[PDB]
Amino acid sequence: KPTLFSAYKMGKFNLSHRVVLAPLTRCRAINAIPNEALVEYYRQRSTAGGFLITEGTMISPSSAGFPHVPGIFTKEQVEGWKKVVDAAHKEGAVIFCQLWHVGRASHQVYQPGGAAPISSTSKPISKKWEILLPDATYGTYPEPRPLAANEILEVVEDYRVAAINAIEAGFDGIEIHGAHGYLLDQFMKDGINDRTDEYGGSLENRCKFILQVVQAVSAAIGTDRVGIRISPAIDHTDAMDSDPRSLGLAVIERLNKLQFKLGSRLAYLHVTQPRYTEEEVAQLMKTWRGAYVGTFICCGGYTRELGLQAVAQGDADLVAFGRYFVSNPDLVLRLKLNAPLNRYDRATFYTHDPVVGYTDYPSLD
Ligand SMILES: NC(=O)C1=CN([C@@H]2O[C@H](COP(=O)(O)OP(=O)(O)OC[C@H]3O[C@@H](n4cnc5c(N)ncnc54)[C@H](OP(=O)(O)O)[C@@H]3O)[C@@H](O)[C@H]2O)CCC1
Ligand SMILES: Cc1cc2nc3c(=O)[nH]c(=O)nc-3n(C[C@H](O)[C@H](O)[C@H](O)COP(=O)(O)O)c2cc1C
Repeated sequence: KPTLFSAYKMGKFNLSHRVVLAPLTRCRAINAIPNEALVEYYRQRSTAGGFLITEGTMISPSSAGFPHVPGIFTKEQVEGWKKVVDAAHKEGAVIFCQLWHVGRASHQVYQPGGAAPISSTSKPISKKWEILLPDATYGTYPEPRPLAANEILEVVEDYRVAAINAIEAGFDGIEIHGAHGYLLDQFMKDGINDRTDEYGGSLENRCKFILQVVQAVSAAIGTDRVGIRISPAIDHTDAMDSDPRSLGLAVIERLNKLQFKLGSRLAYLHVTQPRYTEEEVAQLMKTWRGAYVGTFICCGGYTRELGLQAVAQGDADLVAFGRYFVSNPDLVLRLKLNAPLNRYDRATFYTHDPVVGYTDYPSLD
């Protein structure tokens, strides 16, 4: 009988419990190289048969939209990741690298040559949102440059290469970051995508880019090593869709069709709970899970009780935790014990110290 703490076969991989480390950007990978701080951070959070998803990891120089986030497009970066992955595996973890391109959610200071960030559109994120800059001030999101069709294929290739590099580093698989208003979401969401070509308009056209990515990374490393993350019901950085239910089902129908065509299942579908800044929200997530053929990871506001309930009721197979994992390196143990959870200090979510607010939250002895 499925519970939050029971084993699960995630296709190729065996898990011993259903508690997942959600992907969390933390900005400790100085100059984009995974380092000793990241090794300790993921090692602290590793459990035997526990699934870990890394922080968003750059697939290219133009991918950058936060300071000191890791990449996986150079040999130096891959060598850094090897040390992280080896340590996690020594603890018996299964670990996926999240492949991340921010699209228009960037700034000239992050872009090679100070070029404009790339996107589906020329429309910037509106001024009511600001971007954290490398000098600890907040700046304005600039006007992005809309990709030409040939250029989109180049980014698909960047994803493909990043997936190969992740496997070279020893990762068990990768997660495609298709959520939270970043590049792939800038194509999916009709509040952003104003294109009139083959990548704009219909749900078919809007889902084209992310499906090309899923197809490319699956070709590179296998369907069973690929997860995909989406967030159809949000408004973060103006990433709204007029019909989140249908958008989510459109992605899911295409994932299902691809699985049927290729003859195998993706590792999982990962969806974050609707959020704009409640029971319809609950039902939406159940509708999406019900439609997807395969493993479903839920995330967003889950607690010990909500997580137990999600797995017991069949609403999800795995439950991811973000903010609680920041402050509770041994979150799985704490959940198993119903121990109090350490409060997290949001002030150090995105600072760059390898210890302070990163690896110095205590575990239980
Ligand atoms: N994909 C990526 O690379 C990352 C996407 N992330 C997502 O972007 C959005 C904005 O992130 P943020 O860190 O700038 O702000 P946020 O997490 O939304 O928190 C802002 C305020 O909302 C509050 N809030 C009340 N409900 C909640 C709730 N369900 N969840 C996240 N906060 C909440 C939250 O309370 P806490 O400090 O977490 O207790 C805080 O007061 C979030 O949806 C986040 O999940 C952040 C950065 C990079
Ligand atoms: C500091 C911080 C960094 C995050 N980084 C990522 C990220 O790199 N990729 C991603 O898909 N989501 C990211 N998220 C969203 C989280 O994965 C997660 O969905 C969110 O924290 C909600 O789950 P929770 O209620 O358990 O915190 C981040 C969230 C926070 C607070």
